[PDB]
Amino acid sequence: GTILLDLAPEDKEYQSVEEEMQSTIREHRDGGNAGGIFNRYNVIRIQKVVNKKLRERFCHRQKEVSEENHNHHNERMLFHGSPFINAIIHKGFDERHAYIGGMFGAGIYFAENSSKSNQYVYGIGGGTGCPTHKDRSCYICHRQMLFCRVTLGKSFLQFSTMKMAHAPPGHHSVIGRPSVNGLAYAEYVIYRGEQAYPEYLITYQIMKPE
Ligand SMILES: Cc1ccc2n1CC(c1ccc(C(C)(C)O)cc1)=NC2=O
Ligand SMILES: [Zn+2]
Repeated sequence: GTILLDLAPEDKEYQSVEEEMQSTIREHRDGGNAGGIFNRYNVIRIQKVVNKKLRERFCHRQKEVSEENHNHHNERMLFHGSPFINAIIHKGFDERHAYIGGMFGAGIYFAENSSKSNQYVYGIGGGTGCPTHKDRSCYICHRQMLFCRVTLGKSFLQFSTMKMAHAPPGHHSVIGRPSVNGLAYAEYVIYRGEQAYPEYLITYQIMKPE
């Protein structure tokens, strides 16, 4: 099944993942309600997720999308937060567990800003926060998020809600782009689980500003 490989803090691969996570934190329009209030994370550990069957399914679909899209699979490294990340690292991404209430319908959603995915680590809108203290801004409990390879192929660009069950005809993903009277941060949506691989598992705490 799945094996987790510990990355060393002195390794450039660990450093690259932490820097993308830290540098993409943003202030969210909800006043921190969903993910808490913070300007930096304390990274506890970063692990590489290794799984032969999951990697084969992801690579097979990536070759298929590349062939359909002028040899451009358009893979992007994106964050994903979910209360079910344990099932994702062992069984892979699955469109059968889509975010039904998402702005683009029943897809699997990713963000280029780590703090946007942090709003979903404890559920939609942050749920009831950490299991132990029921605090969406808990500074004690260790959180987990994924930094994923996501095959986008030909993306359908949108600025506002457009609910759908599957990708638009001729396309492989939907991108919600930021705009003045619209989204603050981008969101990326796929409708097939084999279009994402949970490359890195990050364990962290949000830090209290001071
Ligand atoms: C809209 C958006 C941008 C970035 C993310 N999202 C949603 C989201 C997510 C994950 C899981 C779920 C359930 C259905 C609870 O599994 C719901 C939502 N995770 C994210 O990383
Ligand atoms: Zn807690």
